[PDB]
Amino acid sequence: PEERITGINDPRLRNPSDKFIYATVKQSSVDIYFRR
Amino acid sequence: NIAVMLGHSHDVTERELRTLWGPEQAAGLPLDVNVVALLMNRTDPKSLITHVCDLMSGARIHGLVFGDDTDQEAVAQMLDFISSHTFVPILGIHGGASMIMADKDPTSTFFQFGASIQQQATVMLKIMQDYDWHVFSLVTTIFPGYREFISFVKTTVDNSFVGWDMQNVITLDTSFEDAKTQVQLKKIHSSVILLYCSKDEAVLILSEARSLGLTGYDFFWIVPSLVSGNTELIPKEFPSGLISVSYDDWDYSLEARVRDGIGILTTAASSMLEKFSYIPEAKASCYGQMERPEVPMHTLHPFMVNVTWDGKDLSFTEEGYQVHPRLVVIVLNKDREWEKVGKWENHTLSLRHAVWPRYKSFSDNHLSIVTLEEAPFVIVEDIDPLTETCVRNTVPCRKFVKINNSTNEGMNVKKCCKGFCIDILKKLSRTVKFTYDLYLVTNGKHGKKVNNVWNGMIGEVVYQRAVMAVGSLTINEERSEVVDFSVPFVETGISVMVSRSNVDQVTGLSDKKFQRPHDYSPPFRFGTVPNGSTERNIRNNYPYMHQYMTKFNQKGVEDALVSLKTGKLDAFIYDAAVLNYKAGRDEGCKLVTIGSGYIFATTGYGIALQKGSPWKRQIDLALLQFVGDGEMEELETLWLTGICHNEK
Repeated sequence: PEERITGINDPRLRNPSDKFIYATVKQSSVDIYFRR
Repeated sequence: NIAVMLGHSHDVTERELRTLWGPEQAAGLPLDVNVVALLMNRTDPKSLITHVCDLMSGARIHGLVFGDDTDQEAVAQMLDFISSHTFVPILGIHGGASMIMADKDPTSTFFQFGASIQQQATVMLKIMQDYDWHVFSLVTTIFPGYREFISFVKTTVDNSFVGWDMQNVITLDTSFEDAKTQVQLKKIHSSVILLYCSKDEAVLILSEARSLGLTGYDFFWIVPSLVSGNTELIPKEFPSGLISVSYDDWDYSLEARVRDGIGILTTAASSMLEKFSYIPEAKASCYGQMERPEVPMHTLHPFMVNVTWDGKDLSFTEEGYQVHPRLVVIVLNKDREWEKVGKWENHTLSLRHAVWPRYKSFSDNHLSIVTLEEAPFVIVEDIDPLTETCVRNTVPCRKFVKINNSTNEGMNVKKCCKGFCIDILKKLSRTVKFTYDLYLVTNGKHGKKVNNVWNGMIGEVVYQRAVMAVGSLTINEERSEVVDFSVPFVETGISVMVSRSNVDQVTGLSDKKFQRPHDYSPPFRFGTVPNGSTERNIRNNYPYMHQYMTKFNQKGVEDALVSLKTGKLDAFIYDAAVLNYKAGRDEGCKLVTIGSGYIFATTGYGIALQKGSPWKRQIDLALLQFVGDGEMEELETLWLTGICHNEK
């Protein structure tokens, strides 16, 4: 019953969704890679 | 008070007409003041000193708004000295009192309203980055201010994130005969050249450089003022097309400059009376000086720095910098004149040329690709005001700005444009090295043979308006004959989609409910939007069901999907690729397609080209090579890959 995303490139996760939204927390130390 | 001195060396448009109105206007700052004027002749230090001293006999609480017409540099300095040891604020307007001098003594009061060299460099960097050239050299010579020029340029380059390429700094200072000049000239290889010299030095440098060949058809010179004079006195050896910036004199006349000066003086007096309630005089004596020390009574220094006029604001700061100068950018004309493109009014340039005219220097693969947005093949996105650019990868395709009413004749506004074909175009550009002039077409749709005229895309190809029309084109027999197409790169056809979310059985058009337009019982659908491949193929092959559902075409594809969901009829004969992408990337993958992609006729897509264009064979070679090197699979997996494609 568990179909959690395996890897960020998962099409459910890679393509935008609307059930749950990704959280980066304070936009630092991750935002740099995301803009990269 | 306030006296103005002139004398009409060239422009005799003065006499008593200049001494008209002024402070009266609608200004609410009246006192014992007049608009006294004076005329003069060519200036010499003895004559100038005597005249200003004589005017000091009556200009007790007054000032001077002197202007000149010659090019003698020392005029500004002498004016500065007089202003220093007289305590009478003054301004400079035309010509001689218009070149800004670097430093002024603190015990002085005058502010010419020219423009700082640093302002010129900033505007020039702005225009250069606006055209996205970045890489440039800084050849110069020895002349005062060159060092601060270079340092300011470097610091401004480094203090931003747009990534200028700094290289090839040349500062030749050893005459123009040795090998150092030759090697320095030979070393540079960029297309953007920035020079800085003094009149004849610049012309000699350009005369030397033309013999090397750096003056071809793809080079620029952005010389800062320097060789501009005050008229169209360009030297004959200046080839053409020299980019420059200078102070404005055609959008600003002296008749308005004098008015602005009068208003500034009156407003300063009003501020002083509102803050000190008393304005003294300094009409003791011009001669016989060195009889009194400093007296800070009603210094104009704090009463001018933040002064506007009639809404318009031109407040100065520290030196003669006016914060908001009316700088104008000009180019050399074919007939050896100066053009007028763009005006530095706000922080935005507001240029007039969408593309560069490619001026003839002395006495080739960029083309115009035309496409419009449709499907997950070309996507239109608005430009981003924040960090103004087209995101990171989207390319600036400029749409013809569309409006309503009679003002629909809009300009060519930029937009950020991507899709499933832009990546193919850019990789083809990488492998072929061809530029682009992509702009949105808004005249119709993909195109069809209606009334013996093609509208949109292919029509341009048949009307000498688009050599290439890449996009979401569909290969057909009539289109390929008139438009030079290409080998298919994707598979496309006709597929039937049904919203049966509330086993395939019959796949295709071999059934009693589809082939026969009549009988059956429930109202079915044959929705096919006009100006497309589906309707043309249906009417060419089986022109029987089209008449039954002629008045059934949906407006677009989003409203088509809405009508498919909103149950009135569950049927759509559309493209196999678009329908497959929609089914794969649907909300829950509810609606599906009948059959396992049994396309009616798998014809695929094609790439447009001009009739007899010299690139078709190379285009086919590149397409087949990229078919070979396992990369279009990556492109499909990145863009058109679904979420339920693996799901059963």
